[PDB]
Amino acid sequence: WEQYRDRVNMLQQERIRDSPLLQAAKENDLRLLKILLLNQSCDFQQRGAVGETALHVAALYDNLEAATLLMEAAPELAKEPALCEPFVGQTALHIAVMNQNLNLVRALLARGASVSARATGAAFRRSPHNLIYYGEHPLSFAACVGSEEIVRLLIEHGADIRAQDSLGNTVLHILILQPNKTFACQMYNLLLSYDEHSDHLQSLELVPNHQGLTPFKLAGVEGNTVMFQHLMQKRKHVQWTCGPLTSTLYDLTEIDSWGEELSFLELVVSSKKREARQILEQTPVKELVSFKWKKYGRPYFCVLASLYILYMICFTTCCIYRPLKLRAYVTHQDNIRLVGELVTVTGAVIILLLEIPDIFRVGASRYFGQTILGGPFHVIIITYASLVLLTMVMRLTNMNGEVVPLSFALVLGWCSVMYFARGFQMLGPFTIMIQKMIFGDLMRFCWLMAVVILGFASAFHITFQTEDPNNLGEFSDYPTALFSTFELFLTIIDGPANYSVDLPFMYCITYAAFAIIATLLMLNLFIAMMGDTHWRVAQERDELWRAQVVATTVMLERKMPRFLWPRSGICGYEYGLGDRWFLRVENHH
Amino acid sequence: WEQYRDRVNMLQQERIRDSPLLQAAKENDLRLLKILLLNQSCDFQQRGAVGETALHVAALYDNLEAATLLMEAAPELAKEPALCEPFVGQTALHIAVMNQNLNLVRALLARGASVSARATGAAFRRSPHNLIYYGEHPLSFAACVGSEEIVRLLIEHGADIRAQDSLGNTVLHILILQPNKTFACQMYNLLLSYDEHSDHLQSLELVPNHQGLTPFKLAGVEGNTVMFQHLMQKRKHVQWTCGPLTSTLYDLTEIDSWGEELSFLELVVSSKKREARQILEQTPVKELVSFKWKKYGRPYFCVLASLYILYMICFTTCCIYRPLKLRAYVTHQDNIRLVGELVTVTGAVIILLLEIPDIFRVGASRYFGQTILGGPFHVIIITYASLVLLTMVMRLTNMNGEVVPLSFALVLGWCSVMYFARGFQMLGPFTIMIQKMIFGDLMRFCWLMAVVILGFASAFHITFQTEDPNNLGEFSDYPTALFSTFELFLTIIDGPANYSVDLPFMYCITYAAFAIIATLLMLNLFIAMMGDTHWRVAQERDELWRAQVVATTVMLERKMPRFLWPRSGICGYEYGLGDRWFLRVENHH
Ligand SMILES: Clc1ccc(CO[C@@H](Cn2ccnc2)c2ccc(Cl)cc2Cl)cc1
Ligand SMILES: Clc1ccc(CO[C@@H](Cn2ccnc2)c2ccc(Cl)cc2Cl)cc1
Repeated sequence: WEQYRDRVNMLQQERIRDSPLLQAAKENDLRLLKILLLNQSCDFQQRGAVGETALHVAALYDNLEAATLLMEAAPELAKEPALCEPFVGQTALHIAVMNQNLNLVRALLARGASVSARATGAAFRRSPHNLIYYGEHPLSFAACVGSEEIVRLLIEHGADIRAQDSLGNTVLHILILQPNKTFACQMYNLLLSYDEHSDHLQSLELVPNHQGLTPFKLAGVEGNTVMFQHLMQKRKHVQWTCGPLTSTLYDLTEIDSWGEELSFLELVVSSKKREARQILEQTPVKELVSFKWKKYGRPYFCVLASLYILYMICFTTCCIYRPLKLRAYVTHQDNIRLVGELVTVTGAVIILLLEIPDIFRVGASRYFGQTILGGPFHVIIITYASLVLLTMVMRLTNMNGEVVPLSFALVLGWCSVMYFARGFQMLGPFTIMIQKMIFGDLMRFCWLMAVVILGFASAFHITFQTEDPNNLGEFSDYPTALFSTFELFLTIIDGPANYSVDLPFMYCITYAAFAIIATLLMLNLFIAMMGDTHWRVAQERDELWRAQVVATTVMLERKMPRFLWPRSGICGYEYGLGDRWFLRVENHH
Repeated sequence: WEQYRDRVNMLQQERIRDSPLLQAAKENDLRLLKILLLNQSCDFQQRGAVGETALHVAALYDNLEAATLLMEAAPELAKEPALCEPFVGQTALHIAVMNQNLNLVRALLARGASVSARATGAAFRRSPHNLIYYGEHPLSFAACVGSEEIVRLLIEHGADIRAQDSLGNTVLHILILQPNKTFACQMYNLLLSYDEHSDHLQSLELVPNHQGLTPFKLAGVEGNTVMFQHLMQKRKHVQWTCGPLTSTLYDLTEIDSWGEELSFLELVVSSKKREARQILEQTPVKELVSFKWKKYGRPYFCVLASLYILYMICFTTCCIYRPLKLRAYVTHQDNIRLVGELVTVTGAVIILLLEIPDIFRVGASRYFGQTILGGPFHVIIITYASLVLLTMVMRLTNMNGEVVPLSFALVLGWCSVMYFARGFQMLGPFTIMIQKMIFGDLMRFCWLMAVVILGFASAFHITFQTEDPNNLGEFSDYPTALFSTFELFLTIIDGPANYSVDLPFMYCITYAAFAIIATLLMLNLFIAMMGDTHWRVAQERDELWRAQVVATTVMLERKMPRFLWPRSGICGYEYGLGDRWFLRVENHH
């Protein structure tokens, strides 16, 4: 409802026009402005629908002569907030900081000011239908514009740093949502120099938000990479540099696991934003995960695939015997016939026993089953789990059949094995493009192919009913006619033909008209097919391939036993360095 | 095991931290550094796990004030090598040459030095898990950094040139592995000016390595082409230049054959490195091999192809008669029936008689059967040789049949003729792309097409077994069902259909679901097919085409008789120039 906000904006700009006693500061009046304030007691009594006063329009643009003489009439006129609903609690300076007019700040500070007044306006929250998000306190509004010395001023009158908004946002992590670099790189250093000077206890960069998240990792998953670059020079310590060779060490007390089950490895694959895929760019991450996948990833990722592919060939093989009397069992083959599914019942309970907790860890299917990188393949994993139970609902009431839902389930079940097809030296990006464009361009012609075939079917059905179903027998009745022309569009079976004394009149030219559409429309599927790989997604299938490896190793580390996983790097102990657990990669120029 | 090297590196950097009596040179201490050396006899006794002493950290970066006063305490402290296993035998200056600090070399040379101490460190050999390879002697370490005058210094104290390492590497050919050009172009001249001054006898550029190879050809097959450019100006001699026309002569006493069976023509097609294909770039090679292929190559490359294509049509034709009694031979047709394979037995012994010596010339199949440019086609040449022998194992025990291995062999045998399909005016790069991408992208869908068809087959088999095999008869049993759906995916034969009183329920919608996968997945093979030729290998199929010609002429020259091959160029004799055998190409500006 942006037009609901647009209801109240133009009310003020001619309400100041209506009453002729207050708007003269907006249009730089001097001589008549010095007349109206002394003859009447009408200085403070002018309030708009917002709660508007004479200083906010004087700081709309800088009215230097307007804010000069009104302190003689009312010096307390600045310290009143606004009262309307979209601008609840917002005062005089709150517009006079984003103007970056340093000649304006000498007046209203020494003549009565209060920096602790926060700005709780309704147009100030983070929202998709609101453009800017600049924070709560005017220190944050000074930090957003990127001015170096006016932010010098308000600190020198007892400014607080640790104050947040109603949704827990401090002064620091509002920089990483804003895309500019050239002012956020320099302002970060001298503002972090003005700490408590007892910095490790009640740390200002370790205090969580209202969600409870350490504000450095917001920059990690929203991926403004220059902060991820710039904080790594505070942790750097050189060891030896010899010519074009140098050494470096890697501190990863935050890049770890068991951090109260809120590590960023859980959450870098959780974002739905497109820039966030390339956070694997710099050396603290990429050579770490490349060692973690080479040392423990590949020699364990294949053995469960082996024990799965021999699981399902056994369940496939044992189900080629189950119809036995459809056209009470004690024989010799009945023992292996029994254990063939007595294995798969305790093998089929585990596929829900391991796949319900990651469902209620997320909380909803709307944040589980949409990710391309996490994998939409779970929709067949969940329906493989129910068939076995259903297979058992038949043997309490003894209904006939119940191998036809098995027929409809076993193919999809067998198709499930290709989710571990990504872990090889190859074959990864081949299965990514198909899942990328089933949703993309297979959807198009499936809404146009069903709508074109049934008119063909009705035109074919209305003609051959004047003759017998014995001479041709292909187009008999309504259900098989649409099926016959639907599969006849795909040039699978040859068109029907007979040569006798009976011959239909209309069928030939409409068959040619069907062929003149089947010779180009099925091939116009191929051009919408082809237009994606050439320029559209040619770069997409490799970065997703190098992101599924960190996805599957973070998903696999949090389920397997501790015995199979130590943490990488070096020990650090026997050396008086503390519990910091460094790491080396070697760089060359 | 790079982490095994990483076990011992950080031990030193805080062991110097632990003992407070030796590390003060590393952190530029002056006043307290002058105290600890006189009160104790503790100057030489500090040794680390490497064998570390006080001068190596003083030459880590340049500690000018540290290496000033320790010669008053121990001037012999520089001439001790290291003792640990990864740094066996490496002394003080060995780090003080790669710093290129010319103010440092005035101290430790005149106060006791020895340039003959080689550096036998374990991190100094050529290895894939080690980054740099800079040589053995500090002359080579001076040559690698590319400094012009500090290499002036150590020559002036009796430096040797002809010394090598344990694997035979002199000072010269360590330049061609390093990719830089702008310092290797100028340093090569004045260092070659400092020869023995009796240069042709015991020549420094003709001394072989430990493998026994003349070090100029390392630059040929590793292909740093600027050395191949720069040495050709020492052999140049102008004759006449008239306007935009000039003449030049070509000395090829090294570009020849019979050079103790170790010519570079054998070995330019042997490398597995990608830059090495474009060594056909400059005029001593390209116009030479273009004359060798035009004069003798094409009028001889076709006649053996003719005598091969009439060989195998005769062997094909004679084998359409051999089953004679499967549903002792003296007739009139038995004479030509006998000689039809009496020709091919002595024609089939030669295909192994000529193709075992190039096997044990290489030594293993791992360096024979992998080359794309040499040709992986030998795998059918080796299996054509065994069928004939097998055909003869039947006629000692008289077993029934043995025309079915002939059936399985004759097609592949007939497919062998296209290895000489490269020698024409055309048709070369057409057969290169297919062999390039059988290994490339035919491998992908062959691991996904077999895994998808058998679930379809089991779903088709589980339904039709409730009915008779008489009404349809297509899906009868397990072995033919997978075969039937495997060839039915390829839209070769039409799908089965019948119209009677019996009609299956589940088959129609799963047939439509098979068709909705067969209409896009077989075409998603074509996009992985298409993505290679457009930008991926469009440049590859012509340079390989102009490299197979030098491959086949060097392979053909070393097998055919001398009568059919003289060497190209001009004679040189009747003229007092010596046995040098020049060549002319003409150049235009
Ligand atoms: Cl009735 C019927 C059921 C399933 C399929 C084909 O399987 C679908 C599964 N699927 C998708 C949406 N609803 C089920 C599939 C999905 C993803 C990939 Cl990568 C590959 C495949 Cl084969 C065809 C007909
Ligand atoms: Cl059982 C069977 C045997 C052979 C073929 C086809 O021949 C293969 C030979 N080949 C390759 C790997 N093992 C044998 C071939 C290889 C290279 C090229 Cl350029 C062209 C071809 Cl046709 C098909 C089935």
